[PDB]
Amino acid sequence: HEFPETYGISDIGLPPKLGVKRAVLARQLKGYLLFFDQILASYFEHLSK
Amino acid sequence: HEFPETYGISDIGLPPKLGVKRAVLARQLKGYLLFFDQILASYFEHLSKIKSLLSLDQGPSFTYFTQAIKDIKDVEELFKDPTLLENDEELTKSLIGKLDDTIERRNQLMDHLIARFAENFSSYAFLMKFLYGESTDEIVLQDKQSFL
Amino acid sequence: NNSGTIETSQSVDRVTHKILIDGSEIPGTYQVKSIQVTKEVNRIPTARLVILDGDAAERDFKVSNSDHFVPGKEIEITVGYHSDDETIFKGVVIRQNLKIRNNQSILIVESRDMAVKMTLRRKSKYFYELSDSDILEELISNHGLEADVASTENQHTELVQYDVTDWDFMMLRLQANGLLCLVDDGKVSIQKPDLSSEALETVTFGATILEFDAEMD
Amino acid sequence: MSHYRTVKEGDTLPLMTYRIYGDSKYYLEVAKANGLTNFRRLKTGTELIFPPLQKQ
Amino acid sequence: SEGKLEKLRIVAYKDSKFSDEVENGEFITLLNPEKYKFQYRVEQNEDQASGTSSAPIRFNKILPQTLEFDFLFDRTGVIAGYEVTEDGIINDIDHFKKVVYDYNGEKHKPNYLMITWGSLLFKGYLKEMDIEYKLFRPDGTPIRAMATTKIGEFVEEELRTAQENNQPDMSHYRTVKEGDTLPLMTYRIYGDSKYYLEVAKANGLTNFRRLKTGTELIFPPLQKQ
Amino acid sequence: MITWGSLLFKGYLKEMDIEYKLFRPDGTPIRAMATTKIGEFVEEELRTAQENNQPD
Amino acid sequence: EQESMNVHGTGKSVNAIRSFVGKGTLVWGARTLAGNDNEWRYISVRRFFNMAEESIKKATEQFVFEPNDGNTWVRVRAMIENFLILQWRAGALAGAKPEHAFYVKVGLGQTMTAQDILEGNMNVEIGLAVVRPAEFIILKFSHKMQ
Amino acid sequence: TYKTPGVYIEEITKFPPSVAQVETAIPAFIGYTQFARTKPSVDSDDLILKPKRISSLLDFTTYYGGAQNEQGITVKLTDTLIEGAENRTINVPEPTFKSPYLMFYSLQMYFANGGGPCYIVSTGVYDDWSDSETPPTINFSDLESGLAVIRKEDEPTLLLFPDATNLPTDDEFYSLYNSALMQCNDLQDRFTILDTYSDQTYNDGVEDLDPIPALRNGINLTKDYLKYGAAYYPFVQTILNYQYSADEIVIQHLSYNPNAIATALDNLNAVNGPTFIDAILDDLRNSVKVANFASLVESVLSTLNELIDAKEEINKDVNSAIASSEEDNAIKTAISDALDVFNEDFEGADKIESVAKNLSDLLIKIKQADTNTKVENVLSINALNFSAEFEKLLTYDVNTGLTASVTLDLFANIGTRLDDIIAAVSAAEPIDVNNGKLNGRLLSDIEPLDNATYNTILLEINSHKVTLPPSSSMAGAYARVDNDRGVWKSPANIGLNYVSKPSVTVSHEEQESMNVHGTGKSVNAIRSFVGKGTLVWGARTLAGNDNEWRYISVRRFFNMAEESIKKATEQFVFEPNDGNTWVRVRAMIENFLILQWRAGALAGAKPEHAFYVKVGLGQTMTAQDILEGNMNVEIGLAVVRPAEFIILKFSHKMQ
Amino acid sequence: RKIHFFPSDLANEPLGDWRNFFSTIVSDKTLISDIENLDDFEKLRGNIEEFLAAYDQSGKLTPHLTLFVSFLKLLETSKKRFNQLTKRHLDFYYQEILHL
Amino acid sequence: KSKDFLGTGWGFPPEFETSIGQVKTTSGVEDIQKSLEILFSTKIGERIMQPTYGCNLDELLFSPINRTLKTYVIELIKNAILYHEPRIDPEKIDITQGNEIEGELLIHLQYIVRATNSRKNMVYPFYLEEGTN
Amino acid sequence: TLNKHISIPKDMSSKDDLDFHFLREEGIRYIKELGSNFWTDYNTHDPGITMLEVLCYAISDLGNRINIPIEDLIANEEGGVKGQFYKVQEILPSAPT
Repeated sequence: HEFPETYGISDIGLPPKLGVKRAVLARQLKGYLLFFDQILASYFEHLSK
Repeated sequence: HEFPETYGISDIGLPPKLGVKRAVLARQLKGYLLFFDQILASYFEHLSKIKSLLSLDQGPSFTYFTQAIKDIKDVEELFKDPTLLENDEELTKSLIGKLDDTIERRNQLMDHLIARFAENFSSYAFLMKFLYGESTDEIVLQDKQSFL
Repeated sequence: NNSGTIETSQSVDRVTHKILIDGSEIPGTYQVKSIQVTKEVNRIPTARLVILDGDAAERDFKVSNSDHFVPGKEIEITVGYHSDDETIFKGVVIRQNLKIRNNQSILIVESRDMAVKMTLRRKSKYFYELSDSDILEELISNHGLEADVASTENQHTELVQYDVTDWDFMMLRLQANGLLCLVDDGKVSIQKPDLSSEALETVTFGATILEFDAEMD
Repeated sequence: MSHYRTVKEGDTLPLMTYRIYGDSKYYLEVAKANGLTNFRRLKTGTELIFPPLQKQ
Repeated sequence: SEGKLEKLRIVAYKDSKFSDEVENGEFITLLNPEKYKFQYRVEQNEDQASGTSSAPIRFNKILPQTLEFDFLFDRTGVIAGYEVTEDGIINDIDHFKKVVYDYNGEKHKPNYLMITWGSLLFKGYLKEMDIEYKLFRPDGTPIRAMATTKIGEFVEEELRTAQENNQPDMSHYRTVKEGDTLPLMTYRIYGDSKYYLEVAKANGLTNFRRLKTGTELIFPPLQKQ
Repeated sequence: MITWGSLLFKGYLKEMDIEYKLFRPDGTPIRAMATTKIGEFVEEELRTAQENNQPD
Repeated sequence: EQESMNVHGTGKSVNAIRSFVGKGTLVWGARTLAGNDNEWRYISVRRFFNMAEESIKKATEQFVFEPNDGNTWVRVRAMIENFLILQWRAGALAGAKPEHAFYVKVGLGQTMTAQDILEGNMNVEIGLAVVRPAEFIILKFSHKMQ
Repeated sequence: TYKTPGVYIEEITKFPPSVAQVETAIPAFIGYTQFARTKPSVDSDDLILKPKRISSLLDFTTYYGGAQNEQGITVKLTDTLIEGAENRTINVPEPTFKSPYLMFYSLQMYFANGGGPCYIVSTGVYDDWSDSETPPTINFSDLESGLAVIRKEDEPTLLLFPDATNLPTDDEFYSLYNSALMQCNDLQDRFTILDTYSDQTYNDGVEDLDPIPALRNGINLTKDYLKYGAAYYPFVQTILNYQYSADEIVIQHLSYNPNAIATALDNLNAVNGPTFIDAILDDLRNSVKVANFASLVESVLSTLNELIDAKEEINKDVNSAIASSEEDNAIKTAISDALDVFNEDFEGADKIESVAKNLSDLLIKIKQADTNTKVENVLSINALNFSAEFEKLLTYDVNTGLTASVTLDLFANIGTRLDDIIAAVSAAEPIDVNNGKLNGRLLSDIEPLDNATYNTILLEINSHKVTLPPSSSMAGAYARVDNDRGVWKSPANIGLNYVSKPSVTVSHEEQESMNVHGTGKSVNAIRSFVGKGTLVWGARTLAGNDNEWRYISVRRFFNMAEESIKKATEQFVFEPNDGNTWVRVRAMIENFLILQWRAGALAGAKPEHAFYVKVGLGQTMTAQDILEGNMNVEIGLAVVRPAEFIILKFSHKMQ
Repeated sequence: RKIHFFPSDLANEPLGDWRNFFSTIVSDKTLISDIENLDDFEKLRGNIEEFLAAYDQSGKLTPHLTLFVSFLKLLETSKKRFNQLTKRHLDFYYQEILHL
Repeated sequence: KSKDFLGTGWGFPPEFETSIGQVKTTSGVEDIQKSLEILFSTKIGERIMQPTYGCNLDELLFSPINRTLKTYVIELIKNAILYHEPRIDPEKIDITQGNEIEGELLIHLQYIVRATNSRKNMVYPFYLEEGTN
Repeated sequence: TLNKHISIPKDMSSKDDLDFHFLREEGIRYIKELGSNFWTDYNTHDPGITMLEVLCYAISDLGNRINIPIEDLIANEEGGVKGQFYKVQEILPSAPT
């Protein structure tokens, strides 16, 4: 949620006129970024315990 | 008398067009402020009695004093019983009353004045008890005044 | 004070002053062009007055001829805004100077505080079982001056003053002990630096400063 | 310099001191120089003096 | 009273708050000026180094203002509404000078002036004046004169700081709207984005990366010395 | 910022004169003339980007 | 007490003399003994009319023995209008332009008939709008958040 | 009315509006108000169907009034023990039942967003709730009446209905808007602003419907009507508070130790005694003559007033016992019945309260009787009611020196009835396990008893904000644009005031179907942008695919230009129909249009490319038209259209 | 208890007194149930002193008492001046009347 | 509790309650509105050690209404606010005559409440470090 | 027990996990040491650098919660410390011997 709309990984999505390929690439980036989020989420979770 | 006209507690009153509620609130304020005036009036009153308190002819029966306040527009309505405002002695008994421990305070004043002549009446404290009971306190103060 | 200004009792629209000599005001016919007063740690306070005078058509100087600005007289200077005056300087008149130029003629009068008495004669003396602050009080009282001197812990068994003035001897001995000398309106005060007291006011670059100079080394 | 005024109805002592000296704080020195005890109520025919401030 | 021709007035005052009038200190003209003129000046600092194509400009000061106008005095007898006087314009000019020029021994200075005509209201001091005498009666009584005037502007120092409401030194509050972030709001208030963790600690925020859109925050000032 | 057609200028005011010419009978002005002088402002980060200074 | 001096069922108003703090004794109020009247409640209105009427009356004396016809009627009108236009410029009369401040009407079929010409009468009608004072000030405050 | 010269400060004043001017953004608002009266201080409502011009909220408030107090506010408190210490939780939820009357709130938004003078038509005035869960409803035919009324006014240019979304069905909602679009076409000078029915999937009683698809099916008119309006979506959350009265809010209390009954019972034990009512009951049971009499009346009156106050205190505590006795409803009934009987001595059944009231009125009259006659001082007792009212307390006390012959009396039945109340209340002491001291009491009542809790509750109540349809804010925004740039400038990319956020977030995938759609029924979007806040995005009409009428600004420009020309030509209506008139009509129209061209409304390098006017026989008219009395004028116009899209391209070369 | 109190909803009619405005000073209401008839104030004075200590520099008094108590504290400087009269009187007699 | 520098104080026409032994107080915007009522209800010399507090609007009683007057009225109001009410900025002063006969002048003052704390605002936990003595 | 005036420090420098600029510089230093053969463009339009700055921001958030005082971090929903500590009334007293 910290990235710009241009990247296409936010809640409002990406405009249809930009085509499928760009929408697919946005999906690939979301996958990559989950490697960083799952680790951070663990540390916050550890405080709760 | 030190406040502005806007407050409504001065001699010229408050204009009718402002309504009853504002006139009522002015009365509430007058009531509150009397708690400050009655105390100040007492201190001024106490200066007027210095001559009596230290008199060689005859001292007063009270050691604390008060005054009626009459430069306020409705004191006849503010007080539950206006009778007291006609006599400062009754007002004193009602407002200060017992707080004035007159027997002990009157003796301290008399003893000081007697001491100024290098005299001493300590023995009356017990010698009079072989003659009188509780009534000695009045008798002794009378005798000390006569001595001076 | 965060007001953004300098607090004065009155508007700064009109500056007033008075000059008193031997207890009373100099007559309002004399025109005083300029007044300067200075004070500083370990020095004797001074002041200067510039008075317009002299007339080529008469061949004389009337103010100079008066008995107001004669060496030896006592002078007092007060200043403030809209006649709210306060005393700035007290002392004695010492010098009188005249200056003439093609289109100018003035009188300049100089004065100093009473402490000046301590700078005129070289002396010689033996001191005995005294602390430095007992010595400092003695040197000052010898000239009829008022004093307020911080005490010291040490006591000498003998000390020698030789062929020096009282002012100079006092300065040497006082520094050796970490003290500063403050002279003000006839009183000599000797104290350690006080960095703990409350500030008198705030002076700000973007609001009240006219000029500024500073150095770090 | 010295000054005198006559008291008119509506005058108070701290307001008159402000117009003569520039400050309201001198009202107890004006009352002592005139022998006034009840200065919070002035009577409307009284002539007062206003002495100057001392210089040294 | 739209149809009334208003005439220019000048009143003299004793204090810098303009509340205590000089007695008999009001002048009213008999003929209005044709026009009047204002002047405004702002000064900047323009030092630059050699080899450069532009200078770094810094605001320095706002200089005082200036008003100018001209007057005509005439008692010849052709202007409707007025009478011919035995002494001409002698008392008109003497009353005008007593208001705007003469030294007042009560305040050790000339008078404070307020100038009012219609929409105009100006406070200040006289700087300059020229009076030229034009027509005379055979015994030497003047009946016409022309005057040029220049007025400076006066502001009391307590009123200058109230008009320059000078505000990293004071306290501030805002309400959170949707679309706000904490480092962008910190930049607009302090000039730097780096204070966002001190703003969040002063408000008790733990999840500051998502703000809820009804919250009122405080922004404390920076510490001095 | 001053914009009219092709013109675009950034800076600050240096000088101004305003002269009042016509009035209604009650003293309301209805005509005036103003003369103005504007200086030029460049921020220092933009000066070095416009002077693309390039043996180094 | 003061409210009953200014407004009263009989219209017989009384003006008050009062002491104010820091000012001294002032005159407070300026109404006539017909204080509820729509036209004559103010002193200044009644005094203005007495003045204006006397001045016009004197100005018209020069036409007393003139012929009663159009060549006189026109001269009387011009003169009265000149007096009134000066009073308007001076601030006595109300109105943005003269058409709203005053009027003068003279003429046969307007103010006169055949019988008046025969009797020797001349009828002049004049109307005037006048300025009245402010007595009360009413304030109101409202706010918005920055 | 003022009598003494001076400076007065007043909270409420009337203002002198006076000068009208021609403007293009003038809405009419049709809906319900608190009242509708010409005169600020009369009881009659007489402005309901009389359209009135309002300049600000300051005028609205003096003829129509404010908002209705909400009846749906609930406050709940819970007491629990932590390690022995008490801990109180305060819960104030969002109301589910809200008043349906929104005109007041809508006007606040209109003015906040830059609106000017407007017209108000009331369709009636506010009515009452039936219960805390039953709000009043809106009758469709009231809005139709108001529309028929505004039809006859010439000045209004925009049509809005502040309470349309509270109609019972969507079918009624759509019918109302189709009517408005038809009226706009009949008159040729108005534009309609439309809202959706709801921002949430709503149920029609049969099926769950999506709001944008539902509005599109609802408005089933053709292009000739669709070109006269536009719709906006979603609703917006504002910063306005709800109106309420603290006295009307009841507080629920739950606690670990039940002390509600115990409190009520202790207060009643104090009640049933000599220091509360026996002393009252024992005491209760010619200018000089008037003064003496009047004193005696006042003494009785004062005594009666104390007895009346006593009744009110009893009801206040007994009711908390009833409210708290959740279990064993048999006891709730026993308590309630005992109280209901007690009250009969004070209420209409035998009204002690009216005796006290009547004695007061009679007492004033006898004191004032002295103003003019000895007769009044007789009539007030025997023609009027002093004899009659004292009898209602004791029927014939006068029968003996000691009150006697009390064939009837209003006094002291209180003793037995208080005993019955206490006994019933005491039955609840072992029944009530969960209610605290304040349970069943009013919010205002607690203020003396507790203050920390009271202030906390008020802060929580005021955290709830008002939500509104967007149309009233748009009317405000239209006014701003018309003044800043002109009627030919598009309303889009303008920020809204007093808006925290859109009710819902609309994604790009969704937004494309709002702007371009097979039906042409475009919807403009309200969106939040980072660092900017809420903006209006898009400005198309309900005929959004049309080649001429897809933009709002184009349609509004024409309505304006046509009205102005129409007025200019009225001066020629009864002129001869010949060449000397035809030429004058042309010159005038051309002068109007050349000004619009210089202003930037019309397109074209020079007038020959911007507009034309043709008038003449053989051009626009024939011999038959001259005979009939017709005149035909033909006008063409080239207009300016907005940019919606920006396309960038980059290319490079090597140095 | 000697001063009437006027409620804001009555046309200047009295209803009760000012008793409830000082009820927060005394921690045990027993001692003031008949205060106007007391001849022994030792118990009452004791509770009042506890009150004064408890709220000294607490920041917790209602504003009408805050003024009353601040006023009473300011008056202590008057007591100091007033009680020096006995010395001034004695010195006057020995030095100005008897000239010693 | 963000808006704590506007402060809390006594209501102007102080009212005393009997349901609790307290005097009513005001805060925030309510407090500002009562401050304005006080200022324009008092004359310049009426306060004892505050000889310059209040306004001079009474100078204009019994005078005709014109452009010169209106200009003077506006000046009087603006200066009184600059000296005595630090929490607001005036927005507009509208001066009109609503009566042909009755001697009435109607003045409507509109103003904006400040979001930042003034250097002249004596509110207890703030002036100590952000304002004057 | 009076309220004090509240302000914020001006020396925003700690050289630890709460210092954004410090973290950003260390990030870039590590990148050069490990991957400068392939990734050399460190300008602000670079997606790589953009991701680094986002992560640095997230780290500061974590560090800030770790510093929350113990009284809150181990608090119970209902208050108290029942399962965390034994109180002095319970753990200090001794049976009488």
